[PDB]
Amino acid sequence: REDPQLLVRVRGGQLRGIRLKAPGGPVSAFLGIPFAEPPVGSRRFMPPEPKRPWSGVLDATTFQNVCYQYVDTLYPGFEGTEMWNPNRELSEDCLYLNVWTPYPRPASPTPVLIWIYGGGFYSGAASLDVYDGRFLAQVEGAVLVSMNYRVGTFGFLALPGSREAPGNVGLLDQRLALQWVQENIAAFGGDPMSVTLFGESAGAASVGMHILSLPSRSLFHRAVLQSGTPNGPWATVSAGEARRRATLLARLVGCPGNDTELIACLRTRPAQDLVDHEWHVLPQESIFRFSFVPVVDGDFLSDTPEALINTGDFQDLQVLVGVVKDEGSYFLVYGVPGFSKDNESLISRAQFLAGVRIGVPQASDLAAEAVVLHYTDWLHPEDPTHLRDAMSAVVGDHNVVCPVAQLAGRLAAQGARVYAYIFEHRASTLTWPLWMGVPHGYEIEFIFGLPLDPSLNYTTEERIFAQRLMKYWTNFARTGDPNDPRDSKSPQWPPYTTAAQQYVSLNLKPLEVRRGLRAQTCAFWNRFLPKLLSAT
Amino acid sequence: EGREDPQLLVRVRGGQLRGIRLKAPGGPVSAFLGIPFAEPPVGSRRFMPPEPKRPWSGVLDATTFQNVCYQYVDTLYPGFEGTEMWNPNRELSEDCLYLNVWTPYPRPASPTPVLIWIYGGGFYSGAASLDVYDGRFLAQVEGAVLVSMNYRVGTFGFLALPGSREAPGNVGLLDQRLALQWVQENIAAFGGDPMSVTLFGESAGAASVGMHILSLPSRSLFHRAVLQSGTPNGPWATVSAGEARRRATLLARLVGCPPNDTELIACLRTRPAQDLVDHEWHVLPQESIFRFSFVPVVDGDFLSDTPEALINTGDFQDLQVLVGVVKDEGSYFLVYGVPGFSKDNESLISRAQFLAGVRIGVPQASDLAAEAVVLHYTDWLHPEDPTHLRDAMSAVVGDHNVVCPVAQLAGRLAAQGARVYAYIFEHRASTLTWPLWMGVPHGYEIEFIFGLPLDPSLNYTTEERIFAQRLMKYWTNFARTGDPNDPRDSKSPQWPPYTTAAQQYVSLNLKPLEVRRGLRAQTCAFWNRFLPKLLSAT
Ligand SMILES: *[C@@H]1O[C@H](CO[C@@H]2O[C@@H](C)[C@@H](O)[C@@H](O)[C@@H]2O)[C@@H](O[C@@H]2O[C@H](CO)[C@@H](O)[C@H](O)[C@H]2NC(C)=O)[C@H](O)[C@H]1NC(C)=O
Ligand SMILES: [N-]=[N+]=NCCNc1c2c(nc3ccccc13)CCCC2
Ligand SMILES: [N-]=[N+]=NCCNc1c2c(nc3ccccc13)CCCC2
Ligand SMILES: *[C@@H]1O[C@H](CO)[C@@H](O)[C@H](O)[C@H]1NC(C)=O
Ligand SMILES: *[C@@H]1O[C@H](CO)[C@@H](O)[C@H](O)[C@H]1NC(C)=O
Ligand SMILES: *[C@@H]1O[C@H](CO)[C@@H](O)[C@H](O)[C@H]1NC(C)=O
Ligand SMILES: [Cl-]
Repeated sequence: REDPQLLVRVRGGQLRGIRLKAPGGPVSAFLGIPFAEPPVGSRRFMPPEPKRPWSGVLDATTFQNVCYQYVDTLYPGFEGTEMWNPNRELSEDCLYLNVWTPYPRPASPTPVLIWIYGGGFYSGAASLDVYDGRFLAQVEGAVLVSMNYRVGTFGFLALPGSREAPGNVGLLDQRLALQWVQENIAAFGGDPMSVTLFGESAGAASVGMHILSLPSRSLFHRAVLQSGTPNGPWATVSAGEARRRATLLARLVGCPGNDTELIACLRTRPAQDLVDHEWHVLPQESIFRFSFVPVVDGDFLSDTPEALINTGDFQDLQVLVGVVKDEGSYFLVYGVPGFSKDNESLISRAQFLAGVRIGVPQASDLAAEAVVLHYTDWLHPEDPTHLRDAMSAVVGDHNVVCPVAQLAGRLAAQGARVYAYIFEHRASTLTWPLWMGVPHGYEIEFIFGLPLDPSLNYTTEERIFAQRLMKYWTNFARTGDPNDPRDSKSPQWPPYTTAAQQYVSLNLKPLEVRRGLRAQTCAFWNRFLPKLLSAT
Repeated sequence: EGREDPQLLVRVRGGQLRGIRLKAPGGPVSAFLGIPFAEPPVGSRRFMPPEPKRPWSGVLDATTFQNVCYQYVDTLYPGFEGTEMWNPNRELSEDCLYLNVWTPYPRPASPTPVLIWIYGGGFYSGAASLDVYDGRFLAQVEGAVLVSMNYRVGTFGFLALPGSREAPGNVGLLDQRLALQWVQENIAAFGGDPMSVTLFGESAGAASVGMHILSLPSRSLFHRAVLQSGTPNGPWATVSAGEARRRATLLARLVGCPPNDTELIACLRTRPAQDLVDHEWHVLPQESIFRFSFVPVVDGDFLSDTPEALINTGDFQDLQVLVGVVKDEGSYFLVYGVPGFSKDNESLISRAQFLAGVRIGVPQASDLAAEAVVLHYTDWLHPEDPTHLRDAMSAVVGDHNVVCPVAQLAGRLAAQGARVYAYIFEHRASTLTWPLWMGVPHGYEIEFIFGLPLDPSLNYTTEERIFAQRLMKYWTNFARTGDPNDPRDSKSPQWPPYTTAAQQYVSLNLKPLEVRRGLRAQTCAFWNRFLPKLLSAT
């Protein structure tokens, strides 16, 4: 006897989901729904094609394969790195999506939240424990969707102008999943007329690229960009740079000269051979730089995100944007000498100068000197704790905080309704050292509501805090406003404007309104540093 | 002699002098005013180094101030005390090389530490005869022997054709040096100790003090130094030989002296003094503020290298220095040449007026350097706020010309063995006639250090009188011991030495001493470390 709540018919055919247990009650989950033809063989590097219809009842009770990617080996056995590693088998046959809905299915159309994971466009999976949509579905009545999209060479290797490897195919995988939601989410009780995209890091940069790409704009109504932006120094490469990186990668794997022959030879290569050389194509020694990322193709991205955010009309848009307290701290242990998760990472002045060259790899000698002079505390210029913290701030400000301030400002000046935040709470369970503070991605578990599971050992304060964040995010998805039409005791979260520059602190204390998101420092990155590059 | 006050008759190397008994609030003082220390630098002697005054016959009357060195007079605000207190108060003349001595009455029984005052006025103005430089309070209250000299200013003191014999440059600094040599030889006759000489000066006077620290022949003439709101390093105190040559050549063309250095200088010597003064402001390379036409030149003689190079390589182990700044160094300079600024209104300016002001205030800045300044000083939370823009403009001028050259000097001196004490003076005189927005302008600490509030007729508050006494004590304890702290008063907060490690300085105001750290540390790293690199590369 089948559960009729677990039986759904979508355009491709019948699906069978699973009844999952959330702390407050059951939820319906439809996991591993195919949204595209497997992008394998001749389809490697090609745009996704819609999944052909299937016969019978497709089993949607388990997560599907993770898109082929590099697996972190930096610290084996360690939860801090391993919680981000694939938790299902790696395969190029990975274009599946997941749906969580209340149990029983909503009676009236419910706002939809679509999650786009991060992982520097080279990693990630919609199946990670921290992206579990059951708490939002059960507590807030949300319809949550998450898709896998191609990463690394598979999703972003490009030979711009070619038909066989046009670039941005991982973003086209995301778009195809958004199209799938428009066409099929009503069958799950979701409202296709109320779709909110939310993502973190490369997922937030992806959300921003859907805001900037006109064919995606009819597929969603609101957006959340957590610790990532389409503008900035890592999220995109020029066509010339993508071409150089693809050509070098092909040379490294013995390929093959026309694009057709090069791409055909790359298609014969085992997936692990491409992954084995993907990190060898970066132009300089660097951190917070990824080999295969979205390309300014003149197609998905008609111009650079910088040009599109300056000239765009965003009147019809509501956006929630923010950062964590220590955006850059993870990136330091990965490639800056003197940094380690196993010690306090107290560094010398020489190590700070060398770190700035790795952290700002495009910087000339004069630009790197300007960074060092701005971030040095001239009262304590040799203090190792100050230097360690300044190094973390350089990386986080350059890559995330100042591109976010730039984006928030441009969106607000061009008609968008913008809400901004800083997330400052460090999870009690965090296994990374205290010096790393709140690293990138450690807000996600709170927004998804993992502290609501009593077996995960978060504090009572953390459980109450997670409930407050779930409410801000779902109130934003429902209304374009994170404010509750009920709690007059907590201060209101004001929209971010170019005039007042208001943002809120998200921590265990009630919301606090602050003005100017690193205003002086971000004028250095956003206004001065470009001028120092343009004239040199 | 016979019927005169026997306490006022003194002999010096050049001959006999008769001084005057002056009244200070607490009692009498001896003053020997208008003592000639050089041959009048007139006629063929114009632009030439000073020659020592030849001996005179009879008793020279030293009872009144002598002539002020020929200079530009500010007539912008008729009757305004704010400008007029700095204007000449005696006849303008090229015959101006005289000095003044104040001592206790009767003269000290044992050798007393000497304080030598060098006035400021951008190397184009000033006089040792101004009321704010009155040595009688320090002589009476502290028992000090105070000396002040007139030195040539403008073209007369600083016009140079480097390499020429007739106009070698720095002759105004040589006038100061000749007065220091005069003190070494003659001050014992007044009860002064030639083995305990402290130089103190403000603004161009402080820059002059710094140049005596950096010029070896002056080093044997003093033991300690006070630099108030001025330094030898920085953007206004010196010019290169090439720049001095360009300015002198242009001035000569402007007065009808055309093209050989001998002929040019000989023609400049035939010109009336007022003709040179009338054209001296026309030779500046750009529209600017805090820039003076005729200043010390890096000649390879008085200054063997640039002050920047000499402060970086110098050994200052044997030296004790007191250095500091006022709260609003740049505010006066804005009313003089920045559009939108006035002493008669609040001077609330627009962003456009701030950018134009930065070009005038940092005249050497390229487009990129000027934008770095604007971006650093803008409050990005209120980028168009007129009060912040007005205050940022004042801070740009003050930091670039005084605060950051002072921090640079204090750091180099301390790292190279000197004992340094640093301060910020934050008290605005209750009597001040400049508007409140101008805060504490440059030079408005001088009247407190000289002890003018001790005179009940000047209308300072009781707190100001107590504050002046405290400052007079810091300055004279520094002159006596190389330490401004009183050893028999450990109850009062101590003034710690400035070091590269702790960067400690004190606030001088009506409240007891407060110790602060980092003299505008972040902002001065911008001016002292970044901006030179922005010039050196682009
Ligand atoms: C403050 O005054 C200045 C100077 O103006 C003069 O002095 C005034 C007190 C009054 O007597 C005026 O009639 C005088 O002209 C003003 O600065 C000028 O502003 C204009 C327009 O912005 C500009 O084109 C000029 O170059 C400026 N001139 C100078 C000498 O600065 C200023 O506008 C006044 N500010 C305020 C807030 O009223
Ligand atoms: N860039 N890349 N990062 C991959 C490393 N894995 C991590 C991810 C995130 N946060 C991390 C924090 C610490 C360590 C690894 C992390 C957030 C987005 C998902 C990927
Ligand atoms: N530079 N120059 N300034 C000449 C104008 N006179 C003034 C002086 C000083 N302070 C002033 C403050 C306000 C107005 C004129 C001033 C201190 C040094 C002596 C000269
Ligand atoms: C921290 O650990 C790394 C490990 O390679 C080491 O290089 C660094 O010197 C250590 N720092 C301290 C302060 O011990
Ligand atoms: C929670 O703590 C208990 C020990 O009290 C431990 O057995 C359990 O595994 C912890 N849970 C997690 C998710 O770490
Ligand atoms: C001092 O105050 C009196 C009024 O009590 C006034 O007439 C005089 O002009 C003032 N003098 C000074 C120097 O301010
Ligand atoms: Cl780069």
